[PDB]
Amino acid sequence: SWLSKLLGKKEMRILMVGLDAAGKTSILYKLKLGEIVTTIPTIGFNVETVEYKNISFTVWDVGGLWRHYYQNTQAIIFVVDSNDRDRIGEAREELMKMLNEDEMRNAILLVFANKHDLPQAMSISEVTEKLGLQTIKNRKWYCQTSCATNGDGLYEGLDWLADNL
Amino acid sequence: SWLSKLLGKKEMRILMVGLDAAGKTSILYKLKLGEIVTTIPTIGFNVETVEYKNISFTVWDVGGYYQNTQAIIFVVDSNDRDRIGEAREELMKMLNEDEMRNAILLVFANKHDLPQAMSISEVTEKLGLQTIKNRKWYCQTSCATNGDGLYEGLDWLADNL
Ligand SMILES: Nc1nc2c(ncn2[C@@H]2O[C@H](COP(=O)(O)OP(=O)(O)O)[C@@H](O)[C@H]2O)c(=O)[nH]1
Ligand SMILES: Nc1nc2c(ncn2[C@@H]2O[C@H](COP(=O)(O)OP(=O)(O)O)[C@@H](O)[C@H]2O)c(=O)[nH]1
Ligand SMILES: [Mg+2]
Ligand SMILES: [Mg+2]
Repeated sequence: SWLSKLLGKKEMRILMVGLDAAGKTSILYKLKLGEIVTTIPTIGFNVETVEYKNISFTVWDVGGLWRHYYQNTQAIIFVVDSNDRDRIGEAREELMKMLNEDEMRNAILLVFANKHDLPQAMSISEVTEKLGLQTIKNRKWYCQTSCATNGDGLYEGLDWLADNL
Repeated sequence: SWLSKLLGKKEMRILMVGLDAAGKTSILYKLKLGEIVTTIPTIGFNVETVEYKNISFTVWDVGGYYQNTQAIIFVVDSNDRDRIGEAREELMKMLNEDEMRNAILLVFANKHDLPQAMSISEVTEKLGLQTIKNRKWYCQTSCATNGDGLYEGLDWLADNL
């Protein structure tokens, strides 16, 4: 479904970021679009890439030069650990910084509220409020619950992304 | 060349482990042997792999694939005094595994560039390396940022297989 709408001749660049241990690597792997490749453009800055035909997913941790990899980004996936209540405030701050990058002003926002399987995970209502998504203007956004370990939610989120480019 | 020595017909499997943040991914990248590939064979277990001709490095974090292993590289953060005991415990666990009794051991005392780093004698001591019998081992200081020490360590590894 989403694969159909994303594939083509023109490069499709997706940025997936979030705090460490949000589940970003696990998501890449569960997509099955090919090998996860790690590069280190500078020491301490680990970048994971999955490239399949015209589609690129670029992943790194935030909250710990970036502007280079923002070129022609069409979507931001922001992954949050729904169970990490102590760092939701940090996640909000890093998301908002991403969102005032002019280079990516026309990128749509998909939020994965990940680790939905966990007994004290925040609800999608809670995650949406605490990330301040309602405050977003002039950008399409969606927040989608996910479990990156069984893959629940991932295709639903990507389907929305593909439909709204 | 440490590379030319490892090269040949016979498979050469190296296992590189250590605590998270020890410097293992940085070391792999510095080796320039090929793309680093991540797999997740089981939930929560991230494995990084570099394969070049007959040589494969397999990397994962311990703390917090043993068949035909010719060498174990253990990477320790020389500047992390609070966790070297945990590094010792995980190293000793691995060296007790039957499947790998025949593997030689290279220890990289990494992050040697940092001004407060433990000296090699102290790393050696706090890892209990001297207590290891019936295994060839070597401790080498390294800096993964600029490659200091890496070639020296790998050359010892290639020589002593
Ligand atoms: N329970 C649960 N654990 C998850 C989920 N997604 C990731 N994890 C675990 O959280 C840890 C961090 O995952 P990882 O993908 O490496 O996060 P990254 O640092 O953002 O790339 C790993 O142990 C994962 O197995 C999830 O949806 N549910
Ligand atoms: N100062 C210094 N920092 C290092 C060295 N090796 C790695 N690092 C840093 O330590 C952190 C963790 O290294 P990484 O390769 O990701 O460790 P891994 O978790 O064992 O794969 C990164 O911020 C690196 O920049 C080193 O030799 N010296
Ligand atoms: Mg990751
Ligand atoms: Mg690593």
